Amino acid sequence: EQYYGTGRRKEAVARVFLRPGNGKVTVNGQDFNEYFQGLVRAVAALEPLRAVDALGRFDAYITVRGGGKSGQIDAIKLGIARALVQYNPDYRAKLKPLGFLTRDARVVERKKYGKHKARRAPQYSKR
Amino acid sequence: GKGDRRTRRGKIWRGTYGKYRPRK
Amino acid sequence: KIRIKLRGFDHKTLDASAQKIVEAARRSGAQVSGPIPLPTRVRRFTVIRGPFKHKDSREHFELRTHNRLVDIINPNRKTIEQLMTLDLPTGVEIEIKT
Amino acid sequence: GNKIHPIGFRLGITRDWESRWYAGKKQYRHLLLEDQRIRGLLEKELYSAGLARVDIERAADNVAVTVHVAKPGVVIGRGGERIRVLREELAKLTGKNVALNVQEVQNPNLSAPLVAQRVAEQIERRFAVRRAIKQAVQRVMESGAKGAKVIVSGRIGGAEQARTEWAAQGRVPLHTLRANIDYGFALARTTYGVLGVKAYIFLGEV
Amino acid sequence: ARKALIEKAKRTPKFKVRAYTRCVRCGRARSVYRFFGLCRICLRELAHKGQLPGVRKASW
Amino acid sequence: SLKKGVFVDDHLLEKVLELNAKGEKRLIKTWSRRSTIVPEMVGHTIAVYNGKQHVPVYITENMVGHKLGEFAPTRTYR
RNA sequence: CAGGCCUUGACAUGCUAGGGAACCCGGGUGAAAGCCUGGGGUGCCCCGCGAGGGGAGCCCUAGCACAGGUGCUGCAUGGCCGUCGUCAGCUCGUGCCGUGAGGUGUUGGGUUAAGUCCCGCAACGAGCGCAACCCCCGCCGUUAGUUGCCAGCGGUUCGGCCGGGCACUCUAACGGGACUGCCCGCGAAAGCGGGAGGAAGGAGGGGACGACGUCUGGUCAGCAUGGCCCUUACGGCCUGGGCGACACACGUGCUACAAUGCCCACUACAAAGCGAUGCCACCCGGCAACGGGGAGCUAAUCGCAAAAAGGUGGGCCCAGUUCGGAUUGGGGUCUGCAACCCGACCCCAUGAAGCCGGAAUCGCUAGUAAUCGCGGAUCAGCCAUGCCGCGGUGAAUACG
Ligand SMILES: [Mg+2]
Ligand SMILES: [Mg+2]
Ligand SMILES: [Mg+2]
Ligand SMILES: [Mg+2]
Ligand SMILES: [Mg+2]
Ligand SMILES: [Mg+2]
Ligand SMILES: [Mg+2]
Ligand SMILES: [Mg+2]
Ligand SMILES: [Mg+2]
Ligand SMILES: [Mg+2]
Ligand SMILES: [Mg+2]
Ligand SMILES: [Mg+2]
Ligand SMILES: [Mg+2]
Ligand SMILES: [Mg+2]
Ligand SMILES: [Mg+2]
Ligand SMILES: [Mg+2]
Ligand SMILES: [Mg+2]
Ligand SMILES: [Mg+2]
Ligand SMILES: [Mg+2]
Ligand SMILES: [Mg+2]
Ligand SMILES: [Mg+2]
Ligand SMILES: [Mg+2]
Ligand SMILES: [Mg+2]
Ligand SMILES: [Mg+2]
Ligand SMILES: [Mg+2]
Ligand SMILES: [Mg+2]
Ligand SMILES: [Mg+2]
Ligand SMILES: [Mg+2]
Ligand SMILES: [Mg+2]
Ligand SMILES: [Mg+2]
Ligand SMILES: [Mg+2]
Ligand SMILES: [Mg+2]
Ligand SMILES: [Mg+2]
Ligand SMILES: [Mg+2]
Ligand SMILES: [Mg+2]
Ligand SMILES: [Mg+2]
Ligand SMILES: [Zn+2]
Repeated sequence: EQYYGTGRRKEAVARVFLRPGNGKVTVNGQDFNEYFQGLVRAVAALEPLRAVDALGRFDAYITVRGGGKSGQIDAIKLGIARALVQYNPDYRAKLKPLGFLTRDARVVERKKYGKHKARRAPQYSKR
Repeated sequence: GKGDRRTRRGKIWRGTYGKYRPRK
Repeated sequence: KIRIKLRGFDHKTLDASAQKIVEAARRSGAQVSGPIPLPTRVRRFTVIRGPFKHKDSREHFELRTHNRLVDIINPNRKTIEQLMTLDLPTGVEIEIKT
Repeated sequence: GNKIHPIGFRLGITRDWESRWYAGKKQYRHLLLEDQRIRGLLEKELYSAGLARVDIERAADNVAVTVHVAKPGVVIGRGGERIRVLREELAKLTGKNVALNVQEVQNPNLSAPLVAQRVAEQIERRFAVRRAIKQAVQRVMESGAKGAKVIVSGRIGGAEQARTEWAAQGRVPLHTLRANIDYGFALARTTYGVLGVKAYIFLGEV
Repeated sequence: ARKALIEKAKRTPKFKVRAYTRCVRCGRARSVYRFFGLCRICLRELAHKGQLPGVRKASW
Repeated sequence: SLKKGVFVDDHLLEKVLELNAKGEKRLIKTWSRRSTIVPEMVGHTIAVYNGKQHVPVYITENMVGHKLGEFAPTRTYR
């Protein structure tokens, strides 16, 4: 019945659900290709299914919260993987080989005092 | 630009609200 | 029905003092909702180390205000004796409602 | 000039707040001022006892006021007629029902805040400073310990040229947290200026 | 003139406008806090001793 | 900018109104460079203070919604 | 700074003296400060019918002793901060060499971010530093569930709203994990390069942490403090001015010179904080700033609130323009006794220099730079484009 994976990527938590059937995709109450209209990176989150090859099979029901639309697309791209990895003891041959598993620890770092932007150091006179 | 009061941006940058950026 | 708050500072104590109010709240009758740790409000403030002019290398501190909630389902005259008279907060603070 | 304060540093772990209680934004600046003027008075009329700390706790109207000392002989009084007058004082300003616990010092030669005062005294008393240190240090090892470091500021000996007196023995991992090092500082008001004393008592490891 | 001030500050009879702050410990008018009641100088000082409840060398 | 009041200090009108009595002389000093000019107060040259002395400034309708301060120069070398 | 005033003083301590003594309400003159003045009469200790008389605090006058000074000295000082630099260093005890200053240790061989480790050696050990002990983001897990969800069946006025549920998410408290223990390659070792499993390797990536000493560094104006200097003023109050001056030069900044753009309507995705005469929903008034009403909140359970860039479609058409908003005129609003000097917003009208900047010169190695919006402190208000934080989008390049 339900197939879930914890979608999380840079202050973005996505809830992935996979129901066999058509292929319809939903997020926080909207059609995938509608909630992400404009973002040419949208069709990237579904890329995991496109290599398992098994797209026309899971009516995925997601709900991502927190972060940025793109960040969300990342959280999702991990859920769609973490979710279906569960219901396929053999589908491990992709989440490890085709690097689809990493929280991307890559995240914004604290702004140190005396550095306009956590690193960009102020100007300089000397004279 | 962020410097024109009579503009959405300008008003925003200034942190204010008004005829060019009302409260809904 | 009766609600109880738990602020304070050292989450090392507050945790215990709260936890106590359950192992002792069950013995007094009605069941209770396990010590629920709600979010922490924080007080951060920066200061310029030097007492003069050195806007850099300054130094800021924190003041973690831990909060903690727990609640009894049914108000037994039993529990009352305990809670009301078992006032044992070293540096804790508790508010009660309904 | 750098080096952090081994207290505020250790603060989190090892050493706990010398004043521990709680209060909201409404009133906190008050229970601090209070907690302050309290210690303010205690450090005064009680020095002759050499107190090396003043914990303080609360809840509501109640106050710990716990005073650690090395020479209680003057804390309580003759049979008990000193402390009696102190509770009065603490109350004479504290519109609260402040209590007043007290303890002793299993060894003053392991109480930095004292080693300092002891030294701070000697200088103020024209003693020879090098010795007063080379000596005050040993006195801390002789009485069982693992770390002792004393430091005196400039003006040693009325020298128009302010120097600095160093002196320590054993180990003192000022950067190491599992240190439990007692840090103490004392003044000195010599007619020819002012002195400062640092006391480092590295005690139990881990 | 920093003595007469601390007192002058305490008094308040005139227009609430002029009612201004000032460090509790040291007679300092600049960089005070609506909390602590201390000045940056003072605060950090007490802070290091521990006489400032729940206050801890921040870390994140 | 005052749209309900006129913040024009009282020891002025007070001394201006009593002077309004049949209208006599005029020499009148003050430190209210902070108050406003009142209509009909023309002919009443009011020396205003600036921190140094009192500028013997005449006053006429041309100038009204102004402050006696605008009329007093605070700094030197204008 | 100018002007008008006050002296044991705006504040500490102690003592002497007849009066009155706690306290509360005014008035006159004045710019205020200040000076001058007019009104009820008191629980206390106690002889005492009572009147009244003695009198302990506190207060008012007088006088005495003293206060006070951001006045000088940071080369008289404490404290604390800045710098070489988190750089790999600096030293000590004993032995030994040397007339001695001083060596040796700590020179040499390999390695490392490292005085990191190893092996050598008249050295044998040690201390302060390095590292580690500490917190955070990370993987997973247990306890706890008024954040959360058709997640499962559910009733539902069609919003997690109600019943109800800890599975998610989350909040916050305690744990496992990673130790060169595996395999191959080189070696005397330490240990280097390669590879798998793993969320993560060989310190995993950021914080906190900054040795002996150096700059006669900084600060007597935060504070402390020795010496010096002032006392009807080098002290104190007050109203007004000033620190906001402007022919000029520099530092750091912000907005720009535009179509990878600007404008306008609509529609989304944050994090982190904050709130009692405080943040304001929601109404009505106004083009608006804002103003009359008024719900909720002791605040994971109401508000600040809208994220912006983005996405949609609509308008400009390469023009100093619908680029850019300086300047100034007119009309207003809010805090405050008070916006002339000198506040911040608003609206109309003005639309300045600027079409990418000489010689020079700065920052940054990845969630960084660049770019967009947000919170907070201080604080009535604010000159904040500053600072300290948060998150969104998200690169180029590193032969050497
Ligand atoms: Mg960013
Ligand atoms: Mg600089
Ligand atoms: Mg424009
Ligand atoms: Mg002398
Ligand atoms: Mg003066
Ligand atoms: Mg003010
Ligand atoms: Mg006096
Ligand atoms: Mg100094
Ligand atoms: Mg000098
Ligand atoms: Mg030797
Ligand atoms: Mg010899
Ligand atoms: Mg030697
Ligand atoms: Mg070493
Ligand atoms: Mg080998
Ligand atoms: Mg680390
Ligand atoms: Mg110098
Ligand atoms: Mg001073
Ligand atoms: Mg003035
Ligand atoms: Mg001014
Ligand atoms: Mg200035
Ligand atoms: Mg100006
Ligand atoms: Mg929305
Ligand atoms: Mg924030
Ligand atoms: Mg929050
Ligand atoms: Mg309406
Ligand atoms: Mg109102
Ligand atoms: Mg209202
Ligand atoms: Mg303008
Ligand atoms: Mg350019
Ligand atoms: Mg060029
Ligand atoms: Mg050149
Ligand atoms: Mg770099
Ligand atoms: Mg801001
Ligand atoms: Mg403000
Ligand atoms: Mg301005
Ligand atoms: Mg600034
Ligand atoms: Zn202070």
